[PDB]
Amino acid sequence: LDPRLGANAFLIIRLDRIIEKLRTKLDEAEKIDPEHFVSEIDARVTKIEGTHCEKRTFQCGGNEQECISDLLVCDGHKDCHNAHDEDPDVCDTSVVKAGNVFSGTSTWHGCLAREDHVTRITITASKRRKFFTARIWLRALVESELERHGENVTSSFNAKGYYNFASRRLILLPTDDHDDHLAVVCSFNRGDNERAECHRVTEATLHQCADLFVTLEEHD
Amino acid sequence: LDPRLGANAFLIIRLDRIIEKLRTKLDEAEKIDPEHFVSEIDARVTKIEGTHCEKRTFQCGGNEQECISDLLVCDGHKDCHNAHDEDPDVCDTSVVKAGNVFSGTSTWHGCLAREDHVTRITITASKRRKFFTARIWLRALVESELERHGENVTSSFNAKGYYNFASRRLILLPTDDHDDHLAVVCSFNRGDNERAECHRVTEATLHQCADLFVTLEEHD
Amino acid sequence: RFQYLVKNQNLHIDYLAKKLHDIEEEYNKLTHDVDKKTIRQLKARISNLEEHHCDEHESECRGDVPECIHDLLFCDGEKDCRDGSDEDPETCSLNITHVGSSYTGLATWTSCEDLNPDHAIVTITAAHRKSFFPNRVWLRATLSYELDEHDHTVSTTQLRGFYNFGKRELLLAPLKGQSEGYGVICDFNLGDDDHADCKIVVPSSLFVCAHFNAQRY
Amino acid sequence: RFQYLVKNQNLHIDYLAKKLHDIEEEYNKLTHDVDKKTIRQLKARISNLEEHHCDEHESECRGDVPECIHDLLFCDGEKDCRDGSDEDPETCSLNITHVGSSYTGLATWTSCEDLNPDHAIVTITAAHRKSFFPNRVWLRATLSYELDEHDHTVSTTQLRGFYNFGKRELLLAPLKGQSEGYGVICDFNLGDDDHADCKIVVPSSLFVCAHFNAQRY
Amino acid sequence: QSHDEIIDKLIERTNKITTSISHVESLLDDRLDPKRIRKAGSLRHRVEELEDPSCDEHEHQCGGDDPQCISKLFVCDGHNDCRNGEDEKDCTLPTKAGDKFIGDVCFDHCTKRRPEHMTLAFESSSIAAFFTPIADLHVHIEIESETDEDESEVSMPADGEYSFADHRLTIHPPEEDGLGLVGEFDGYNFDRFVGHIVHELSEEVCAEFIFHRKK
Amino acid sequence: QSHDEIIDKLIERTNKITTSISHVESLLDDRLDPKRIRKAGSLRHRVEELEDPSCDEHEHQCGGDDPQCISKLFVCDGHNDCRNGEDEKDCTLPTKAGDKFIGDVCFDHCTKRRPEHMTLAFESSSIAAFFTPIADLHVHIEIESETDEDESEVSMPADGEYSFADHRLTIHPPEEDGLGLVGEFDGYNFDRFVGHIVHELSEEVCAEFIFHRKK
Amino acid sequence: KAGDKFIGDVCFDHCTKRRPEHMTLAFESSSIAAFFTPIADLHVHIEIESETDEDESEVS
Repeated sequence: LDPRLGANAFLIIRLDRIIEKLRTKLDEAEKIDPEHFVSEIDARVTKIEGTHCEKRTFQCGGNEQECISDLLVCDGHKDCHNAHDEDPDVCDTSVVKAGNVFSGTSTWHGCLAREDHVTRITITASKRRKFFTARIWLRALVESELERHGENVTSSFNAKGYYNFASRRLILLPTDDHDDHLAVVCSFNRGDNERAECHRVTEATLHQCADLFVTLEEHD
Repeated sequence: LDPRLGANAFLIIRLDRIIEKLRTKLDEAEKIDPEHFVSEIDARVTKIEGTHCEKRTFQCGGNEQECISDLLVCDGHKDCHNAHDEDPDVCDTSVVKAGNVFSGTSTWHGCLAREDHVTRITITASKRRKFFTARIWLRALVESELERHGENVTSSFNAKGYYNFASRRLILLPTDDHDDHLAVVCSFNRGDNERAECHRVTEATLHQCADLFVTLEEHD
Repeated sequence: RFQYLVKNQNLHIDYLAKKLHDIEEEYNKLTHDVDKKTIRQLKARISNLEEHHCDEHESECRGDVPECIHDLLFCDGEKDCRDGSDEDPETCSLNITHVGSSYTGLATWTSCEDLNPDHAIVTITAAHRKSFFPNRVWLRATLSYELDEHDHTVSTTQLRGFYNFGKRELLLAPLKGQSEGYGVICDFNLGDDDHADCKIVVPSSLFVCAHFNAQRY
Repeated sequence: RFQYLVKNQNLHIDYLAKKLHDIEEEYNKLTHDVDKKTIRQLKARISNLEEHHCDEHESECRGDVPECIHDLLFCDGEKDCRDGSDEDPETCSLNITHVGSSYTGLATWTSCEDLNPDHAIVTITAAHRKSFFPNRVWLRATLSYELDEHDHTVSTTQLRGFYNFGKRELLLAPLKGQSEGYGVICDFNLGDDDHADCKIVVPSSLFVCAHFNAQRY
Repeated sequence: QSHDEIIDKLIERTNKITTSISHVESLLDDRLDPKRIRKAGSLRHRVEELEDPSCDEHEHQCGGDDPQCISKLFVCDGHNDCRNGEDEKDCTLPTKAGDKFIGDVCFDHCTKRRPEHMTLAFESSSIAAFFTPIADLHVHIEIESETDEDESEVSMPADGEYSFADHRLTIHPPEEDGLGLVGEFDGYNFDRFVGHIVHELSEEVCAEFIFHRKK
Repeated sequence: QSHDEIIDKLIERTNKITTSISHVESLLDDRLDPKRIRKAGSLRHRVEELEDPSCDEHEHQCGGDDPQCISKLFVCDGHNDCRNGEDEKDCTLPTKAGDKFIGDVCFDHCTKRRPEHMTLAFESSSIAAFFTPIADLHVHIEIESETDEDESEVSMPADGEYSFADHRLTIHPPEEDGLGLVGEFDGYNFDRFVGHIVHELSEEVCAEFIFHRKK
Repeated sequence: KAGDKFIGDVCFDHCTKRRPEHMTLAFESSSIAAFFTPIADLHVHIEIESETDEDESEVS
């Protein structure tokens, strides 16, 4: 009657706190994806595991082992029979897709006067064809946060360049600016997609003036 | 606290009995459709309100007032411009459709020996074309519940016949039976669809041996 | 606790709301009661159509008493009747008197029309009121009937005449000057408004040139 | 009443059931943990690939101790090793020894192949066990490589040879009697199983006729 | 505070339903509502009047789905005629007692004076315990005439019965003369009834009065 | 009866959820579960080892998202080097006290006898209150040799330190001779550490022993 | 407000060469000065999906 039923509640109230605390755990669980971490190691290791091939050649997949000249291989139509390219996993636009913002610390050799600091490469625009995998032409905004005499300032210049699917390279040159602050260059294979290894360089010299390791900032 | 909230319940418990009793009313309400009753009177009265036209002619609708020969008018294609027929309300298959069972009392002049009784006309089958409005060929089963010496017996014979859309007539003749129990004939315009006015008759004589007012029995 | 038992009370309610919606829903499925405005139309249609006691050109007073008075006496201006049934709206009505009511049907000529019976339309063009006047208008209208479907033409004669209260009958003739003009007689008495038994006559002898059962328009 | 409060208690529960389903649901959305079977494969891929101390034709005992013993001594039948690392399955394994493992890659001939580098397939046809035998098989296989795509033809030479534990290397030569037969050397040592650095040689001088990086199949 | 926020919730929802409830109870009452019933049933009657009649003049039509004809004498035996059960379900006897009815003349061949009006007072009414079908009445027919010479007033008393099915009350003639009254009801609706004055034997009609119930 | 049917309902549903709950608490623990962490982190290490290294030999790589190089001397000042906060989050000092470690020889140029084994007992260990980075140790290196003539036993004592970041304990040579031990950890995992015997000055390696923690 | 997207349907375009069918208007940020009600400052991206003769062009 009243006891076994009015007490069967102190039993249910429990499940209420439980179910709630359980919500918190499902939140903690979403932060550690195993399937994600493992992927970090895979890429991390694959990064350690040079080219057999010759540069600006494309290495085919498991089945055979052949070299293909880059431009030819990214016809946009299948380079090869198999084809390595055709498989959806590589071609997949989304990860690649610009509009991302990349930040990171730029340690200088000190071609520039100024102390170490952060750079913030942010993709402004990006044309191709409709498809168009190989090559991605793009405009972007490069900022740095450096101190002048007086307070914190920000040196931004506008840049134009391209992304080479195969190259795993993003080249950003200055537009027509009086500043004409030197060109940034980033490569993919971090093994994360997110992350890239960059360097500030001069066109003419095509030396490396500085090392810059960027990371994609979360959009939200 | 405990009073205004524990009492606000004796208030809700009320709505519980109310809402329930209210269910019963919604059940009572479905039994008297006004929109239905009114229709009964309309038909009831329209039944009182002869033909201007000549028999086996079709009276057009409101707009003009013209007579059309029956067969011609139910071409199946539009007899007339307007057309009366074409309008969906009359043509509507469903109400018309056989498979119905009709029962009722058959009062005799007493061509048959036997005391008054009930007849049960039930449509066995019904062919036409696919469309096919005008004419509906059909087979049916005619039973009566009459007493012989000894207990309650049932005289069933099988019948074949047709339904005339225009005629508002259902003619059922016996098949080849030794009994060859006389042919039943029903007309529509009761003004209900459901209900019909029938008579038992002989083919040859084409006299009326008995009056029979049937009503469609509910399928459920 | 306080917070507690409440969490479910709001549920017992969120409940009722549904058991009710599932009702108000099953309600709409079942049709809406036909618009007393329906019964009214029946009592009408029915009532318009049995004899009246009176021999010709007498009509009964509207109200409870049957009683029959001669058609003419309307109006004194004053209640001819004891009953004063008159004074009641159904007699002095606007709509009834109202001009520019049109009646049509399919005219089938005994006489003239070689062709296939055509549409006839007798419509009221003007009709005298004064102020008070409970009564019947003395009026003017037009009778139009198609030549053909083919021709797409149509005869339109102007008419003059009145409406007999007692008779329930509309009597129109050609205004004049045509010397052959044609006229038309329409009887009310279904009892309905709308509906009439019109017959195109010859304004002479009042002989039926053709007949057409009409409705308004 | 009794009936009462219950009607809602079952509701408070029918509630939890939903707040939970809306959880177990949001759970499945988030993927399933990769099959310890994944990490295992990494530790493997990784481990297969740094030097080992030993100069040639010595291999280290499997276990904790590094220690290096000469390749040959396997087997006593008995644990050559102090450690007895041997006795452990990763050494005496079935799969490892297992016959009828096939390795292929794309052979690109320095030497012969005018044409476009073709598919090479060295597959094991038989290999001696006895019972106990922790060790390396002495075996027979077949080397097949496409003539062409066009031709749709293909050379298939039979081979004889062994597998060097220490070397991680598969060494096969033409069985005989061909007098020109061709042979093949495949090095394990990614550390992986599957993967090898094979090179089609001339059974004479052991001179590299062509090279092909292989996988299993 | 915590307590309060809680408590308010449940009131305003109890009503939010108590409305949806009575809302339906209305839509239901609308399909049962009695004023609609009679109004429609009334229409039915008009129809029952049209036509060569199912039952006889004498005979009573039970209804309805299935017709059946029984004698007017025949119901309300107390045995049931009707499957339907008409001979026993029509709960109310049209004929009360004490009622006064005022008749307005409209056609009087019948009397010399012709009166404007004619009051009909019902003194007593008793039904035999065995007979439903016929209720016996005692009535005073009052009259206010003006004579040429003087004024005359009259209150002739007469016996009469009211028949069950007919709704027709026959008032046997007060007079030796055998002028009698015969009013046939619509009944409830309306207590208004047309009253024909006839030669009882002949059943010749020679005077019509519309009688209205005085309240 | 009425009471009973009621009461049962609520029990078997409280559990039907208490299951779905702990069911998830499991799937969660599966993505946090520590055995998976180390196992994966362990893999990370193998990678950190490949390559020309971010930080120096001397310098310590903070991590991680953004690299930063600070001195091995430099952490664990107590000032924070790291945004990251490495110099202070690695909760545990690898170096306990009292531990015994058994080393199995596998390459001994170094001694005459070459012993099979070599026990390493840790007598004391103290960290200076100011210095995290370096923990000073006192150790007895035990040895069971067989000499030609007789059997000899030894328990030479030596000082030594363990460096924070390096996980590398240096045991300054017991001997005048200046043969010393240098074992560099994986650390926890494994307490197993390769022990190189070197000429302290030279840092010439001339003896390798795999040391396992005795429990 | 802020964050709103607005889709415009052309109906009279002398103005551009391509004339586009449509034209999306995305509102990135919006801030009002603390002192000024009357005017709220906005930052907007005008997106466009044109088809060019040669290829397809997209703009923001």
